[PDB]
Amino acid sequence: NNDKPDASDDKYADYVVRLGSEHPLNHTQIIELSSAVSRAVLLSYPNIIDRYTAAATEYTVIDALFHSPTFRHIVSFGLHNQQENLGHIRYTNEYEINNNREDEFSLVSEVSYDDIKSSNAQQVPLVAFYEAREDRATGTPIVNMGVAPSLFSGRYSWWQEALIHEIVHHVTGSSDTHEENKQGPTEILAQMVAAELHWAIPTFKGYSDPARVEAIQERDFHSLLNMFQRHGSELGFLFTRLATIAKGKKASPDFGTLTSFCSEGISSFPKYPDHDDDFNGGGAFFLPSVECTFDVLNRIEPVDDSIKFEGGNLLIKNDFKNLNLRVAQLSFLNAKKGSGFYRKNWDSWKSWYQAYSPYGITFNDGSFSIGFSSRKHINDNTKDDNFVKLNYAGQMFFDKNKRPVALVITEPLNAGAGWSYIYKDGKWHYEAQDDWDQRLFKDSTLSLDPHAPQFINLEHHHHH
Ligand code: NI
Ligand SMILES: [Zn+2]
Repeated sequence: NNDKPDASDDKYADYVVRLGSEHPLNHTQIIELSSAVSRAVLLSYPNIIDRYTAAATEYTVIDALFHSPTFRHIVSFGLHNQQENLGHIRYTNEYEINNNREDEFSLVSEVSYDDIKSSNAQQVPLVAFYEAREDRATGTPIVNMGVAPSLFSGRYSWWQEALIHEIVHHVTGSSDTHEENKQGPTEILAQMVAAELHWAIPTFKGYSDPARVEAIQERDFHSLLNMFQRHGSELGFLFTRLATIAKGKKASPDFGTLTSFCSEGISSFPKYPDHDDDFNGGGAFFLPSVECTFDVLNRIEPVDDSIKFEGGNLLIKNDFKNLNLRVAQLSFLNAKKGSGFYRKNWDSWKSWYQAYSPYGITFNDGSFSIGFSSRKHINDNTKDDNFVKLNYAGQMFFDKNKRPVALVITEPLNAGAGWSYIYKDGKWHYEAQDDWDQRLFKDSTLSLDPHAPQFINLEHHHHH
């Protein structure tokens, strides 16, 4: 069974989960996607109204990525089925004059606070249209939405579901339905993710139930008011930022004029999603002893132009920790800074295996090897690599696509006899019997992680 149902058919939700499950996202892919989302949200700061909505957007998407199997099926579907990539989507908080109040207001900059304060959800002068749209100039996917509500307002988890909804429209291409008592495939998909993440949301007859529409007007009206409450001392600076973004313009990328978030503290601010004991990653606006920060680029700072995911972005500092590549980064950056790479005559890294100024070795198929030392390449910021806890001259192999393959270690005896670890799913795996090349890479030269980061040793590889 595989008829592609129409984008508006409820059975299209089943079509997305059934095809997205065919290609499960490995650990390397979840780590790539989480780092791509963090970057997309950061690059969206000029269009987000405040640090609160910016943090709510990022942690909502990362929480779903980590703890919602259906969200992973949805995101996987898009990659394999010519829809949008989760990291490609940018976010806007574009407000506009309510159509029923446009006889008095001709600019967003005219509406005062008391015009919103002394109003109701149906006649509020400012409205934001939740929409999965495209920037007509560049063709980039955008998600438009209103500001995030107060954490314990009782509305926040529905705002969360509402954001996942608009993303579902991009990564699955599904549509919504007008029909009575029908939720539609996008709303079905979003509600599954919300159910898995324990997000409490209200239920209605269908997507176009008038009761549903009135409740959304209420949620978005209260979120705008909760947001104003958040900025009681900088209302002038907040309204100017709102008006700038409202006219499709880029406002401060670092929220410069807004400072009142520090006084409010972490306590009432969105929390980073829960993660494994072996996870390196944290919040954006507050840093351990907690103390708020004004540097925003530093967490998504790319390490080197040569270390990137294929067809993706350059690996950020956390990417190396989460993928067990800190020893690999140190030894690669070492040869690439020292004596460079020297081309020896062996067909591949496998053929080589079978028969100060740190150097590197390039093979005939493009693959390469790097030097490993217990003294210089076993450190405190290299210690956490899982091959270290598991169980010294080594030569770590990288395939023709510059991806990590294996790490072969030896001690000063039995010159020979040593230890071997293999790279699979963002981790190193101890393979005791040293014949693993015939029993693992049987008739192949490539790494066991086809999603692992690329360590482009020589600049010309960027062309092939
Ligand atoms: Ni794209
Ligand atoms: Zn929709």
